[PDB]
Amino acid sequence: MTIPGLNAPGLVPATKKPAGAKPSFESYRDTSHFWSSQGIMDSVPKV
Amino acid sequence: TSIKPSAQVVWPVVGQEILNGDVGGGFSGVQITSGVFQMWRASGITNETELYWTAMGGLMMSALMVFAGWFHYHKAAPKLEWFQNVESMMNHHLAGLLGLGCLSWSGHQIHISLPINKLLDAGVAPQEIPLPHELLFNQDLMAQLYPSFKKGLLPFFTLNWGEYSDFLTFKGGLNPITGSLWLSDTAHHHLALAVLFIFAGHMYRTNWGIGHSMK
Amino acid sequence: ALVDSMEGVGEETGGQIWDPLGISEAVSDEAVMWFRASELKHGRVAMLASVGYLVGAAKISFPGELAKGVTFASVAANGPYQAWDAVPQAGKLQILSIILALEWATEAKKPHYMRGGVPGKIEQLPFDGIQGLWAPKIKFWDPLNFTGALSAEQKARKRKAELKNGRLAMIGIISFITGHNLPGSVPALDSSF
Amino acid sequence: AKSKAIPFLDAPPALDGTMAGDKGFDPLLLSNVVPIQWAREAELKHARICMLAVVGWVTVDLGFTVPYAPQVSSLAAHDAAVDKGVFLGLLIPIALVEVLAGIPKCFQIMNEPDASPGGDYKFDPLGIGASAEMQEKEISNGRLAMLAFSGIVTQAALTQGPFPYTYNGVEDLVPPMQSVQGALSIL
Amino acid sequence: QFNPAKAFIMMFSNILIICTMSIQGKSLARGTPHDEMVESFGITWLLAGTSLGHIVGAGAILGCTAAGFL
Amino acid sequence: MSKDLLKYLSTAPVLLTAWMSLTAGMIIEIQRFFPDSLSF
Amino acid sequence: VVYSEALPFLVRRESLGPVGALVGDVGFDPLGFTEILPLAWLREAEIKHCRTAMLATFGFAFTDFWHFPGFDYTTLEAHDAVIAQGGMSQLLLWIGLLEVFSAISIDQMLRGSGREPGDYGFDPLGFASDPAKKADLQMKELANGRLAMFAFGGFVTQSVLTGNTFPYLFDYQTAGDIVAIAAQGASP
Amino acid sequence: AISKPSNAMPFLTAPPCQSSKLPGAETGFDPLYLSEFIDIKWAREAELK
Ligand code: CLA
Ligand code: KC2
Ligand SMILES: CC1=C(C#C/C(C)=C/C=C/C(C)=C/C=C/C=C(C)/C=C/C=C(C)/C=C/[C@@]23O[C@]2(C)C[C@@H](O)CC3(C)C)C(C)(C)C[C@H](O)C1
Repeated sequence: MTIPGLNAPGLVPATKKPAGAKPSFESYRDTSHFWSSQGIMDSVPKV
Repeated sequence: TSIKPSAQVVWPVVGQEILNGDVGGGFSGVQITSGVFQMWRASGITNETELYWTAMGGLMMSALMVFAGWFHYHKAAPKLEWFQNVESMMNHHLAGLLGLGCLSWSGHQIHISLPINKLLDAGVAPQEIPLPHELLFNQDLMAQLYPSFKKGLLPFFTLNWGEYSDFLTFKGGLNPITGSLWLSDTAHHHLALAVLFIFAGHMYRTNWGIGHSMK
Repeated sequence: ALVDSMEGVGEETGGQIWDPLGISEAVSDEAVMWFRASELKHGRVAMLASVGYLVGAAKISFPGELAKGVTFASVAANGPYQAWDAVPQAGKLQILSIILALEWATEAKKPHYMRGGVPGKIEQLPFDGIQGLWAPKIKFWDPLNFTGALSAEQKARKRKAELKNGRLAMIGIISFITGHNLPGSVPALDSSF
Repeated sequence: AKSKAIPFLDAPPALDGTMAGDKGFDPLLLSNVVPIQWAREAELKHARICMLAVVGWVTVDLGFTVPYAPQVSSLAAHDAAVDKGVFLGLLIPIALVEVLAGIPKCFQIMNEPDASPGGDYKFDPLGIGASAEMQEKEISNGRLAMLAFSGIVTQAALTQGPFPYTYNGVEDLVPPMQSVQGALSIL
Repeated sequence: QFNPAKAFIMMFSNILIICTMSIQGKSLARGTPHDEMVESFGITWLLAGTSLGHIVGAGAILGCTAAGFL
Repeated sequence: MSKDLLKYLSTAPVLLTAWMSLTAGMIIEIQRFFPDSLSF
Repeated sequence: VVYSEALPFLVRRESLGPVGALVGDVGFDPLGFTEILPLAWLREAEIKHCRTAMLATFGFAFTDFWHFPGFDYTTLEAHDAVIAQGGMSQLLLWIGLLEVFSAISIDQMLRGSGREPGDYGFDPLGFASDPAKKADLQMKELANGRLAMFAFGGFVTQSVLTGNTFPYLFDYQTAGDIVAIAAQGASP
Repeated sequence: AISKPSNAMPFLTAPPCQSSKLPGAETGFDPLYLSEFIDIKWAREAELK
C-alpha cells in the first residue's frame, strides 16, 4: 500500500474548483442525510 | 389500493425471513394493520424525511417528558393546594388543551392537508407536490387551489364566513376518490370543536370574580 | 470632560460654546467625551480624505505599479471617485485590515476617553503592551517627535488649530462627495472632480 | 383622588406619580389586573418598535434604500423583501435579543422582587443619561410614534400614495393651499 | 366591520349582554349600581360582557345573513 | 455507578434479564454461524 | 444585589455559584440552565465542546488544502467516503474508548471524587504547571474554544452554501469589490 | 483535586489494585475498577496464564 511518507508523498495538495455560483438549496438538501429520502435511507450503519 | 401496507422487517436467522412476505412495492416485510399509513396520508406526509424528523421530535419530547417527571418530584413538587384547583384545571383542559389542540389541528389541515390531499386525488405524484412550507405562505398557490384564500382573513374578522365555503364545507358522505371523509369537512369539524371547547373552558371560577363553582 | 473646560470654542462662534441645540445640556459628561473623541476622529479622517481627494482630482500619482499590470495612472485616470473602485480588492482589504488593527488597538487602551482618558488623545505606540503581538515602537502620532519642541501653550494653540482645520475638512470632503453625486450642488468643483 | 387626565374619575392607586410618563390616565383600571412593571415593559417595547418603524418607513418611502434592495415603496417593501429572500435574517437578531433579554427580564419582573424596572435594559453605551425628563421624553416620543405608525400604515394602505399619506397630499394637511377662493367668496 | 347593520347588531348585543349579565347575583338589570359593579369586578366586568356579547352577536349576525339581510 | 447503582444492577431481575439476554444472543449467533443443525 | 456582568439588567441567578468560581463567569445565563442541570456537568460539556470544535475547525481548514495520498475526497464528502472506507469506524472506536473513560471520570466527579469540571490532567509539555498561569490559560482555552464553535459552524454552513474551498465566500465576494462606493445595481 | 488518583490516570480515583503488593501494582490502570469486583490474586493468576 501507500505508506504516507515512505513510498508516497506525505500531505498531498487537494483538488479545488476556482470559485463558483451558489448551489441551489434543493441541490444539497435533496442529497443531505437528514432532509432527503435517499439520504435518510443511506444514513444507516453497515456491517 | 394494490400495495399492502408494511412497516416491519424480520432478520434472517432461523427461517423467520419468510415472514417478510410480498407486500408490493418491491418491498418484503410484515404487513401492518394499524392504519398509520392512511393516517400519514391524511396528515399530508409525502416523504420519508418528514417521518424521520417527526420521529426525532418525538424522541426529544420523550426526553423532555422524562426530565419533567424527574423535575416535578425531585426538584419542584407542587402542593395539595395546587393539585385541588379543579376549576382552573377544567378551564385549561377545555380551552387550553382541547380547544387549542383542535384549533392548531384545524390550521394544520387547512394549510397543509387540504392542498396536498387534493393534489394527490387530482393525480399529482408525491415528488411534484409543493412542500408544506411552500404551501404555508404561498397564498397565490392556495388561491389557485381554493379560490376563497385570495380574500385573506378579512372575511373571517368581518363575519362574512360564507366566503370560506370552498375549503370549509358540510358536504358529508365519503370522498369518491379516497372513499373516506372529506378533509375540508374534517377541518371545519375541528375548527367548530375548537370554538366550542374554548367557549366551554370559560365556565369555572378562578382568581377573578366571574365563573362557576362546581361545589 | 465638561464642555466648559473643553477646547474648541473659537472666535468664529464668539468665544463661546457653539451648541445651538441643547445637546451638551441634555447629555451627561461621558457622552461629551465620546462626542469630542468622535469629533477629532472625524476631523482627522476628513483632513486626510480631503487632501487625498484633491490629489486624486489633480491626477498626481506615484511613479510605478499599484499592482502588476495596474498602474497608479491607470487607476487614477478615470477620477478620484472611481479610483477606489479601480483599486484591486486585496489592496483595500489590506488597508481596511490595518485600519481595523489601529482602531481596535486605540480602543483597547485602558484609560479610555469615556472612562478617564483625554478624548481625542490617541495613545502613541498603540501596538505596545499587547501579548502575542510585537510591533516596532513607531509612534502612531508624531513618529519623528515633532511635538517635543513645542510648549504646553503652543500645543494647546495647535490643538485648537487641529479642531478648526478638522471641521473645515469634514465640510470640504462632504462638499466633494455631494458635488460628485449631485452635480451643481457644490460649485468650484470642475469636471475633474 | 380625582385623576388628572380624567377629572371625573378617581385615579388608580398603582399609578401614583413616580413612574415616567404618568398622567393619571387609566380609566379601565388595567393596572390592577395587569402588573405595572409588565405593562411598562410592554409599553416601552411597543414604543421603541414604533419609533424605529416610523423612521424606517419614512426613509424608505422618501427614497433611501440599501444597495441590492428592491426599489419599492414601504407598503410593498415587506412583500418585496420576502420575495427576494433576505428577511429572516432580520428576524435572527430579533430572536436573539428577545430570547436572551426579554424572556429572562420578563421572568425577573414577574418573579424576582429585586429587578430593574420595565424597559430598563441598562443600555446606555454613550452615557447620555436616564434622567426623569429623558425618560419622560422617551415615553412621549414613543407614544406619539405608536399613534403615528398606526396612522401611517392605515393611510398608506388606504391611499397607496406618497409620504403625506393623504388623498390630495399636503393640501389635506393645509386647507388654504386648496383654493381659498370660496373662503374669499363667503367673505 | 363593513356594514352599519352588522355593527349595530354587534354593539346592541354587547350592550344587552353587559346590562343584563349577572356575576354572583350582581347585574345592572337587577338594580346593582354601575359604581358597585366596577368596584367589585372591574375590567373583568367589561371583558366578560363583551366576550359573550361578541359570541351572541356573531351568532345573530351569521343567522341574519343566512336568513337574508346582512 | 455508585455502590448503590451496582447493587441495583446486581438485583435479581436485572441480572436475570442480562444473563438471559446474553444467553439468547449466544444461541442466536450460534444459529447464524452454524444454521440448520438438526444433527451433530 | 449582584447583577450579571454580561446582562446588567438581570440579577445573577444563584445556581451559577459564587461570582467567579469558574473562569469566565460573566454571569451569562439568561435561560437559567444551571437550575436544571449541575454546573460541573455543564462545564465538562463546555470544555468538551470547546476542544472538539477547535480540532474540528482546524481539521476542516486543513483538509480544504491538504489530504493524505489514500484519501482523495473533498472535506464535505470525506465523512461519507471514509465511512465507506472504514476509517471513521476506527475513529469512533478509539474516541469511544476515550469517551468511556471520560464518562467514568464525569460520574466520579459528580459523585464527589474531587476532579475539576474538565481537568483530565493532560499536561505533558508543562504549560500551565505554574499555578499563577493556570487560571489565565483556562480562560484562554475557554475563549478560544467558544470562538471555535462559531468558527466551525460558519465553516460548515458557508462551505455548503457557497461551494468554495477555503474562504467560504461567494464568488462575488471573492472576485468582485466588497469595498465599492460607486452605486450598485440589483445583483452583487 | 482527587485525593488518591490513579497513577496511570490522574483524573480517576485510585483502584484497589493500586494499593496492593502485586508486581506492577504501581500503575493503577483500572478505569472499569474490575479489581474491586474480581479478587486481585485470581485476576493476576489469569493475567499471567
Ligand atoms: C392556530 C392555527 C392557525 C395558524 C397557525 C395559522 C396561520 C396562518 N394563517 Mg390561518 N387559519 C386558521 C388557523 C391558523 N392559521 C383557521 C382555523 C382558518 C379558517 C378560518 C384560517 C384561515 C386562513 C386563511 C384564509 C389564510 C390564513 C393565512 C394564515 C397565515 C397568516 C399570517 C399572519 O397572520 O401572520 C401574523 C403575523 C404576526 C403575528 C407578526 C409576527 C411576524 C413574524 C415575526 C414573521 C415570521 C415569518 C417566518 C418565521 C419566516 C417565513 C419566511 C418565508 C420566506 C418562508 C398563516 C400561515 C393566510 C395565508 O397565508 O394563507 C396561505 C390566509 O390567506 N389562514
Ligand atoms: C495601508 C497601507 C498598506 C500597508 C501597511 C501594506 C503593507 C504590506 C506588507 C507588510 C509589510 C506587505 C508584505 C504587503 C504586500 C503587498 N501589498 Mg500592501 N500594504 C498597504 C496597502 C496596499 C495597497 C493599497 C495595495 C497593496 C498591495 C500589495 C501587494 C501587491 C500584490 C500584487 O502585485 O498583486 C503586496 C505583495 C497591492 C495589491 O494587493 O494589489 C493587488 C495594492 O493595491 N498594499 N503590503
Ligand atoms: C481531545 C478530546 C476528544 C476528542 C477528539 C477528536 C474528535 C479526535 C480526533 C482525532 C483524529 C481525527 C485522528 C485521526 C487519526 C488518523 C490516523 C491515525 C490515520 C490512519 C490511517 C491509516 C493507517 C491508513 C490510511 C490509508 O490511506 C492509506 C495510507 C493507504 C490506502 O491504501 C488506504 C488506507 C485507508 C489504508 C474527546 C475524547 C471527544 C473529548 C475530550 O474531552 C477531548
